[PDB]
Amino acid sequence: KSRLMGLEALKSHIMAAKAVANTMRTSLGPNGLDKMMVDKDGDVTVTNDGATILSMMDVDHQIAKLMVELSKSQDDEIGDGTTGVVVLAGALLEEAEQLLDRGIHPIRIADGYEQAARVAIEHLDKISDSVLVDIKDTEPLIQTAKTTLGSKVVNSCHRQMAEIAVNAVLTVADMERRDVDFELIKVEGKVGGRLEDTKLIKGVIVDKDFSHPQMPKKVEDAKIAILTCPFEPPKPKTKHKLDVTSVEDYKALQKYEKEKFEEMIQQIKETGANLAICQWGFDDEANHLLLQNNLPAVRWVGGPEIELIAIATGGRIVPRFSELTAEKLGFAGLVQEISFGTTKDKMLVIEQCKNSRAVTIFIRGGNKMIIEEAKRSLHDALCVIRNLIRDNRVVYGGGAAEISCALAVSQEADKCPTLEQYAMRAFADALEVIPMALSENSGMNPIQTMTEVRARQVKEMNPALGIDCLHKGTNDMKQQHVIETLIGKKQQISLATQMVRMILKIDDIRKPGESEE
Amino acid sequence: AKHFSGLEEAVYRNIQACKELAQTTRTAYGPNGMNKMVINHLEKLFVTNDAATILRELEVQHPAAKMIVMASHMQEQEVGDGTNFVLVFAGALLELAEELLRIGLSVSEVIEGYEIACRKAHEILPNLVCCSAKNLRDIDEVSSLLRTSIMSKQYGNEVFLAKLIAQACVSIFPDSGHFNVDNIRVCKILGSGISSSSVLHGMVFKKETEGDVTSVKDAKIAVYSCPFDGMITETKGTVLIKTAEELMNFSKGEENLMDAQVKAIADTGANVVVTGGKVADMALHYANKYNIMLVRLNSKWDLRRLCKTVGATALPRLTPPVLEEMGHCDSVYLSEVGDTQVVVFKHEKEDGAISTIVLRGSTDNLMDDIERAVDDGVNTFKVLTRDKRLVPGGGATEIELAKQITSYGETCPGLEQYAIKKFAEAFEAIPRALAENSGVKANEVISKLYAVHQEGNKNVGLDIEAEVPAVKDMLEAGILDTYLGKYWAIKLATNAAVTVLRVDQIIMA
Amino acid sequence: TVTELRNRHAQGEKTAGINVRKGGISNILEELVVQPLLVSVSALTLATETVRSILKID
Amino acid sequence: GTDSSQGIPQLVSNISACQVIAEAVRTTLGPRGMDKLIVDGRGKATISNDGATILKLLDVVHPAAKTLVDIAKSQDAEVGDGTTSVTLLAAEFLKQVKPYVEEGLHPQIIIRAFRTATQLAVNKIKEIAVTVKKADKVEQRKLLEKCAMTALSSKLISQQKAFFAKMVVDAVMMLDDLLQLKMIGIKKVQGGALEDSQLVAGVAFKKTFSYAGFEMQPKKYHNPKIALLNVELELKAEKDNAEIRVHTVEDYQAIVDAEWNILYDKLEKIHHSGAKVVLSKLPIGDVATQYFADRDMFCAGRVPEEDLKRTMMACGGSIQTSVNALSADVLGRCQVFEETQIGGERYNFFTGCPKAKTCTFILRGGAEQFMEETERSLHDAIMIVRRAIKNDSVVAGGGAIEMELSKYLRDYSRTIPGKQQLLIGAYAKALEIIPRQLCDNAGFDATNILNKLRARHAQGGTWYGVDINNEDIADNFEAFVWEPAMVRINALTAASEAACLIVSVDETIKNPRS
Repeated sequence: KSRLMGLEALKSHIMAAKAVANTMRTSLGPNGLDKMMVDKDGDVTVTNDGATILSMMDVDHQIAKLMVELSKSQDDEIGDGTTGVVVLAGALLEEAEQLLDRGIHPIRIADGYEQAARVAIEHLDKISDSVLVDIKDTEPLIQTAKTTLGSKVVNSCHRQMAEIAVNAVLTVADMERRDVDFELIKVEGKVGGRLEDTKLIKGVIVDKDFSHPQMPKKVEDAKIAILTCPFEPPKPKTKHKLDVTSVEDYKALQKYEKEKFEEMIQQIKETGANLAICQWGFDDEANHLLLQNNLPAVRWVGGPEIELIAIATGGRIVPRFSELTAEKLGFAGLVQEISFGTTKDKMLVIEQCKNSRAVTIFIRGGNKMIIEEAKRSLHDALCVIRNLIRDNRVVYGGGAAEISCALAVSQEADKCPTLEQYAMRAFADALEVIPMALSENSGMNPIQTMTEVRARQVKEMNPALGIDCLHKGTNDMKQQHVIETLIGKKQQISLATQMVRMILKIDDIRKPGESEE
Repeated sequence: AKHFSGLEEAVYRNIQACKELAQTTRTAYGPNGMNKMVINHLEKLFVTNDAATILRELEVQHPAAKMIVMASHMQEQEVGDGTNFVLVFAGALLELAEELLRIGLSVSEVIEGYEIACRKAHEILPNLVCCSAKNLRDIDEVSSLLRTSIMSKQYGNEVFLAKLIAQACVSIFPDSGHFNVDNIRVCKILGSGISSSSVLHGMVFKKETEGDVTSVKDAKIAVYSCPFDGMITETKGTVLIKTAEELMNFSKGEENLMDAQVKAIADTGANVVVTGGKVADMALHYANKYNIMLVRLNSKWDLRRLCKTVGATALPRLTPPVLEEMGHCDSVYLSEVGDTQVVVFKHEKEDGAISTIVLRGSTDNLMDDIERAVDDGVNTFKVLTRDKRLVPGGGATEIELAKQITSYGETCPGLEQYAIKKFAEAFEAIPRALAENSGVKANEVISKLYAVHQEGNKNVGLDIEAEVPAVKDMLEAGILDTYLGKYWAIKLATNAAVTVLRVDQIIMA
Repeated sequence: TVTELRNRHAQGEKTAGINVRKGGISNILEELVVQPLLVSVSALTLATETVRSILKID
Repeated sequence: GTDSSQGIPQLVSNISACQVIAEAVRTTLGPRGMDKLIVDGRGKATISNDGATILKLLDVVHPAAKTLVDIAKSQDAEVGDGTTSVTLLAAEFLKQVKPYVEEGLHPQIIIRAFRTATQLAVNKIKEIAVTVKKADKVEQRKLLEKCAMTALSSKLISQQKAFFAKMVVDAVMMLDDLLQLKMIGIKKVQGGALEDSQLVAGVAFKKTFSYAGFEMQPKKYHNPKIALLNVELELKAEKDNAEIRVHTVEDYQAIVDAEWNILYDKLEKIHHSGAKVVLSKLPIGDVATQYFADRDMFCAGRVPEEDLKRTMMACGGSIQTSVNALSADVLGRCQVFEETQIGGERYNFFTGCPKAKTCTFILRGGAEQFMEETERSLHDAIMIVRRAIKNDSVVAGGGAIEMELSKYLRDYSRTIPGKQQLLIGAYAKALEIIPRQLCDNAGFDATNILNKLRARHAQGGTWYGVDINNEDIADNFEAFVWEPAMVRINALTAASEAACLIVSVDETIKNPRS
């Protein structure tokens, strides 16, 4: 193997970092552009969100992967900011190289970059500081939602998606809990729908339907028998199997399994139920007994999936048929199969007018790509809105905020005596990378766009005026309603510095080559 | 081999070997030893400071060297300091002998002159009998004599190692008239300091000891490599662990099986079972209850050491011992050895021929360096047992042989006149080896020894008095040699040297 | 050296400069090092003009 | 086939090899120092700031490079701090030797010149060592608090540290009885608080598996019975070999319900030995978790092996490979179980532990990348303060002592030599690189900081060293930069043995030829 140190170490780091940064910058913001990429599987995957791009690519060098991990934590915490964090990171490394050839050591760069980002978080704290009750939040929240949904491409008739999301963060969450609720949130997508229909499911959906249409399409409030019992083959982990031969053993078996299935239906119905959810579903044979002792049932529920339905409804468990009682039965308001807007979408809902401790956000779209795109718009949208329900502190994106901060950092950069001063000013140009890269997306030259925004930040010292981010020929960020959470941008700025600071610190590299994954 | 032409093997191959030999005994010989790194096929760091060991480990590709290898190995058995000598005397004589050839001296005319000189050298050696001491009842006398041997083989704690080797070798037989080569066996146990090494007598099993004691005087042993997993040949040797149903009856059943085994040895005579085979979980339980010792996990080395002393014989079958498979030791007991718990037997009146010095070092690296000092020192005790003639310290022997051999050129002439002279220089190769260690001029070292004119006293050892020159008395310092050491070395050295010098091209297609 | 003099100029203004004794950072107010005003005006205005021609040059 | 090379070309091969391996651990240790990233094949990447870790994973082919393994490991085991320094020093002695050996002027009195320096060098450190337990306090926890602050500021933070430093004091006393590098472990969370830490006196487990209940499943016990299992729960349980078939007639639904009874038995054996709280190394099954919620009992799967080993020492208990317990040194008990969410990630806390010789820090950094170094700061704190209790003699940190030894060996270099001057001076020069490098990679003037300190030593003093918080001159005994005296002493002997060994060798025999 080879020992890479110093210049060898930092040269490699720019080469790896940039490759990721270039795709992200050309997919940045609501003026952002779709990237149609092919795998070696003959398939085609159409992406735009920064996280899916990181999952897709396995480009050389460790530095690629370190950005991948970083983005994943942030999808849960903030949501969006996935494109933004990585493009800002590569800007730091381009500037560091400019200062590195001048003769500046990377530890100088490292401390001054960390110190500059603290100037910027203080600037961004000024813009809002409001925390308001949940009802009042709902109009600002919907305006934020447009933007976020817009940065996964298209946002026209996507106003349902925003209005269902305010309900979705409220139910699962408290106002000052200060914890995550996206493991309580189930995202669901099914092909054949529309992007113009978005529904809020205050229970849970199983993709399964009734065993017969002849069985009733309504079931009472509560009385759900949660079961692990077979009415079809359960596929046993036992071993050597044997089959029936001839007419006589065939007949004996058939009458046996029919006899046992009728006894089972009766004991469920006696302890009080009108919905059987059974792990191992229903056979053609089993249908006959179940209509005859009349009890709606769902055929098949996954092994783990049965747990997820229990916690969500708050219902009280019954593990198995061996464990039947009338003191423990699950919760419902109604059990009915729902046709959303088409008969191509058939999900069967166990919906709650009782306790709900999870929310299923059911979004539809007519084809595979359309649901993919819609799920990722909506989850990220939900997450940014959860930061804002708690504390409704809002800043206007589009790079306006960054320009103001760039002015603030650049001044504060030079008023310290230490050798960091040069780093700190490069930090100010590095914040500017984001309206510069937005411009590439807009259809505008990178350079003059930033300096138009800048004059307007010399006046106010607040983002609410800027340039185009939807494209409509306005010079406003408050008549465009381009809005991101305050914690969210603050998060892209602090995370990116924290990460790149490890990368400047490490110049001790054992690779044979220059990169290994 | 490969084909050769023009009598290349004599001019060419002889000088290639000379060098290959050089500097692996031209600095690890005399009063400070020096480490050399050897990596073996199972790679690990191995430090050598001994002539015989480094050659066993090397693969000799030169056929010229291979003769010289064999004579070093005789000298390893016989002296353990005449082994360092074979190389340096021999290599030097060929380098000088090559010069003579050019002038026109015939290969055999020179060989005549080396042989009359060697017989002559041997006549001088009773003039290099300076004082005689020999107490083999005294640890005090023995340690000074070994002291120059172990010095060459270590860079470590010279003084402390000298007391441990002396303590073992005297104490085992202080009335013997001959000693053995495998009279001391090493036991190499991990941990502690180098100067935390100690002396025990008899067999030590360095591998795990279990069972539970039951005797300290009845030390009968029966030796097996045969496991106790379920291998017994009196009945069937098959196990049943491939079925879950059976395996359970078998685990419970292993208890009773193990009781049958343990009794089977003992009744016919055992108290400590020597087991190179393996002792199961259930097996380990039945011996603890029953209270018979186990010395578990014994490698082939551990079992062989044991067999050779007692005459107990191992089989891969388990059946009650006959008498030829039964041994006895004077005692056994369980006490820590260097501060690690092991079994220690005693032999010093049963048959002796096995004492144990525990070689300690928190890494195996520190141990090898002291393994060389003791193992060579075994055979140096065997010289002092046979004779009392005491030969001055290293390199002080060498000058006088050179001075009286120069006289031997003048009084004899012939065409042997030249050969005798280079025989003289060739004994000076040994203190030139010390001058090359000291890194000062060869010539100046040689100048002092002739100027004071003392013959059996003065040499330049390895000191910080060897850096800015001085000379010192190596007759009186606790640095002594023995007669036979040098008598053997020279004889086999001249054996080796002359016979490589005869060689001529390998004839093949 | 040039990072530190910037910070001295930012706070104080008329402070430290490169001093021939020290080799480094000490006031030039304590050891007068003067240049005429035209000698510095010349360095800058001529320099810009040359850089102007080259940029304009095809 | 055997490769054997001698003389000077082997002597220069050996020395050179050593230097390449050192570059790795040279620039490191500090907030202004470096970290090390070694990939030695795909998915074999670690971040470290301990010299020992990298070097084991690194390939070696030279005997000079192999020598360094044994030096780094014995340092790391004992202190856990200053590991990089020994390997740096081991290599450094050789660097300054390199023009003499090329020339062919090479006594083996040269290695013996080193052994003499090592002796004078060590006497000084003890002599200037001032026992801190006597010298200061009487309560001696506030004494320990000061070491903690500076130690937290030698890997990262210089302001959050004052809060973090009292926690370390408490942990250090519970822990001190022998240094553990695996019962001082720190758990990661972010997103419900940022830059705050809590001391937990017991254990924690990151991994728990249960989705069939949470609010309906109890998770607060005041006398838990902890089953420390490694077994798996399954959907239905496999039966033992031979017989049982599915269908012929009767067997169709029969067999199915039996499987359910065995699964139930394995669960019931767990419960009736002693279970209210279950940790199990391998997954808890689907119907299994449902069962546990049904009976009103907490359960947790996906536990790592390591975490279970921490908990047992706290309990006095042990791991069970069995499904029952017949002893209370094999079952575990505590006097508090609670499950509380910090950062919105489930932590199984056991506290009030009988023994409580384990600690858990639940640490919130600002980023995941940020946490990695902040964890290292707390870890550096625990090791070093502990090693202060054990070797109550403590000298000034900062590489302050070394500049005085360079100077001490320079004074003797003048007095001693008949040729020794080159070699004793080599030993002295070698010492100064170790603080000088930390200035240099940092990008401040190493000549300007060290040489100024040597100067102040001359008027009087010995503890004027480099504060690496900003890499400039400072008093590092009045700034309370402290590391024990023994650390340095161990470093010097071991380092000088490595160097000596290499120079002795002028022949390397590779017997496999490979």
